[PDB]
Amino acid sequence: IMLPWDPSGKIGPKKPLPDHVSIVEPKDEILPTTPISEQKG
Amino acid sequence: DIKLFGKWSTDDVQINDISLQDYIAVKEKYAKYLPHSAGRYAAKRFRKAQCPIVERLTNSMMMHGRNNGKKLMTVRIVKHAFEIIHLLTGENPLQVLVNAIINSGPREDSTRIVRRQAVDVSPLRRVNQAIWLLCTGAREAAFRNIKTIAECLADELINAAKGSSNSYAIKKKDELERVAKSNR
Amino acid sequence: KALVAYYQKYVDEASKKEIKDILIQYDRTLLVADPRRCESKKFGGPGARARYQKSYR
Amino acid sequence: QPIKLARVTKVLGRTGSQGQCTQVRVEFMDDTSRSIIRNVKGPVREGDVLTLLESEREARRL
Amino acid sequence: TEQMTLRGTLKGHNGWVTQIATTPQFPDMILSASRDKTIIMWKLTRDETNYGIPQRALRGHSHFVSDVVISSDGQFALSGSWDGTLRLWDLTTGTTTRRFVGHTKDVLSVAFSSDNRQIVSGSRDKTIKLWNTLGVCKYTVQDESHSEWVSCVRFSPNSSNPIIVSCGWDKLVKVWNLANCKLKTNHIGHTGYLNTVTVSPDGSLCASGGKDGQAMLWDLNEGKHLYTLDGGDIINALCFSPNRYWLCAATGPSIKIWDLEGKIIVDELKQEVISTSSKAEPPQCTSLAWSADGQTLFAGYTDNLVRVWQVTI
Amino acid sequence: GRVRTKTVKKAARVIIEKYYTRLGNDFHTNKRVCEEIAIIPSKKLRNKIAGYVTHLMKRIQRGPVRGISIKLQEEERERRDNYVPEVSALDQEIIEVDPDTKEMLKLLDFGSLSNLQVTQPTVGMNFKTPRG
RNA sequence: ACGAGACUCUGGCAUGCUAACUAGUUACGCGACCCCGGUCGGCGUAACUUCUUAGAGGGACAAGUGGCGUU
Repeated sequence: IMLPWDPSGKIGPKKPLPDHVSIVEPKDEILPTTPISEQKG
Repeated sequence: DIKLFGKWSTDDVQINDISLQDYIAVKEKYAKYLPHSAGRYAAKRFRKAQCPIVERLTNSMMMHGRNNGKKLMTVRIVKHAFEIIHLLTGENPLQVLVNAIINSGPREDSTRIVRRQAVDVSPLRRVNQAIWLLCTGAREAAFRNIKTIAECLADELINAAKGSSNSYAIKKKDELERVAKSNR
Repeated sequence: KALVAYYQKYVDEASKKEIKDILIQYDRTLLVADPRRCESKKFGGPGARARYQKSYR
Repeated sequence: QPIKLARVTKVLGRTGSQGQCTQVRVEFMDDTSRSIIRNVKGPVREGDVLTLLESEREARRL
Repeated sequence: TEQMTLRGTLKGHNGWVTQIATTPQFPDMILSASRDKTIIMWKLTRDETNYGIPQRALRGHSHFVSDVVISSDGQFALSGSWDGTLRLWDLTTGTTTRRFVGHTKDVLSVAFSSDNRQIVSGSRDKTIKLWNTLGVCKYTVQDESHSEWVSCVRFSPNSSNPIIVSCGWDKLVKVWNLANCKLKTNHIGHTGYLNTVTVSPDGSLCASGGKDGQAMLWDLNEGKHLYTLDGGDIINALCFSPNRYWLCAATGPSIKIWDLEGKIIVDELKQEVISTSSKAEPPQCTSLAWSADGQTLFAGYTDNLVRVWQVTI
Repeated sequence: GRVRTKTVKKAARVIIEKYYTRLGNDFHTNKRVCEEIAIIPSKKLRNKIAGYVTHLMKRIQRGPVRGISIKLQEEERERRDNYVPEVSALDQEIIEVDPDTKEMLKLLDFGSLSNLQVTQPTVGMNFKTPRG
């Protein structure tokens, strides 16, 4: 059997395949065209 | 400062054959005290050339099994050989060495491309063979003989620096060049 | 190395550098630890690379 | 006939049965616009000086 | 009215030079970090051959020394490094006094107070630590800090305004209340990550720069974007003049100098004998700092050299 | 032998494609960017990847690279491709013309234009490439 | 996608980290011998972790420059 991967360490190992290059998805922000200062307190 | 065994200087000797100028390392930066260095010369292709010929001779000496690794045996042989060359010639024996490398190298060698077409040697191939021929000239002379390698290596370096033909290394060299002349 | 570290600590870099220059311009081994080690033996031979006599016929 | 020196100006490839000879162009030291193709036994890089016992023999291009 | 010229180069670095720190006290002593672990305390002889000769390599980090900065005293020096250590260099003997353990990742920046009491460190572990000179975490920001790296942290010279400024790779310049130790104001508006931010000697306006090259001034008394400056290239380091009303920006391989009053290119400082002519990037600049007076500016490039820049007129 | 494998190249591609804005021509920062934006499970792979990133980022600073896709596309292909001269090459004051296309325009509405200078016809029909 | 590579163990590096009477070093003292120093794997304890041990990290990727190849 080849086990799956889970970070819990129960059904499979916690460590991924050394080949596996998981790239975190970049969250989309609106590049600002208006210089804004946000003073508080 | 003053150089080799504390007693053989460097800025006395001149490499005559310009063919071997860069491939006979004996001069100014290749002036070491002993012919003994860690080196790592034999790592990449040509670095062998930037080894002092005294250390190449020392290394080339320790051969026929039993002697492999015994470099201090050879460092000593070369040291006592230079004493003998000085006292029999009255000369900085590094010049007798360099004259022997210039003379005792083959300049054209046969190769299989029928019967063995004649080609030219590399200058490094010449320096390699030169040192081989006059080291085997020493050990073969010295084998089953009262004489020491100090005497035999000296007699080989002297007869080669002349081109006497009593030199094993000159006699095998001009034989190779004779066989190279043949197939031409 | 211990001298070059003495000229580092207790005098200027100037005296240290012209010393370090003399040592390394002569022989690099003086101030660089030669990384080579006796490479391990493997079975099927009497040493690292060399193999035992193969016998055909 | 005399024995002429020559300068390795380009190392071409590799010749021989066992790849035992580099093939090379050699700029002559007398006539600095005579460049012939010559087979060399043993290690050779750009600019090392070969001694030719004759210059009339000439190697066939690989 | 003037152009700036070379008086020489400062050779003696293997890795290339990071944040150079000048001193008010000694005009003959510049102290530069590098992309080796060395930190060279120099001796400006101002001789024919070499403008400066190195005295003391402040040795002993693991990885690259990101930032170094000198006290008002001139007998201590403080560097942060990519191993995640801040030192406190005993500049007389050339050893360490104390050393600040706590940061997870590469400590990218460091600065002093006017008191030389409160020390602050921008790091890639998305935090900024406020220390003592006796290696105790007085306070550390995680609550609402930079959400990315902190490529610079700087202090206001102003005592009545306990304010610190931090640029970061989250595209923001956050201003902090040194007292309460939480953010005073944001400076949202700049596109791309930030490399550098610097505070002028008055302690009223600061200059931030990143990849985009849009050098932005921000007032600290009331947070307002004054005006943009099209640097044209990638801004690696900014430095105000101590006496003059001039901003000096390390912009790619060149240094562009601005008069903030008259928004015009005063000059651009460049190497002349460019031998990277055939398909090669010229030696990029990454740090600079004006002298005590402000006649000589030193600038650390990616070819390991500290280049001096002198006022002719 | 120092050829890089698919898992190194594919990673480096997708890393640049999504995070071109954070990268540069400095290995030791690119190395440290790759740590943040991706779970690379191995230091050697992390360097190999960063190392090919840097090599591609040099090739991006030159002309365009084949197997890659960035936000702009890429200010010499979107912006510069809107290059237009003062007057077009189709604005010839004297258009060279043979008598045979004059013969066909004469059998349209365009019998006579002013800016058509009809050449003396080409003599000796000799255009074919000799055989063998 | 498997195999290759990655990978795991190992070799080489860090006066940078954590450390130590089952590992030491440098000081200081007592003592033996030589004519103020010198030798000591003679004895004892203060600092320290360079050598020592083994943990965490870092470190190297054709990364930098120059040459022939859509370069």
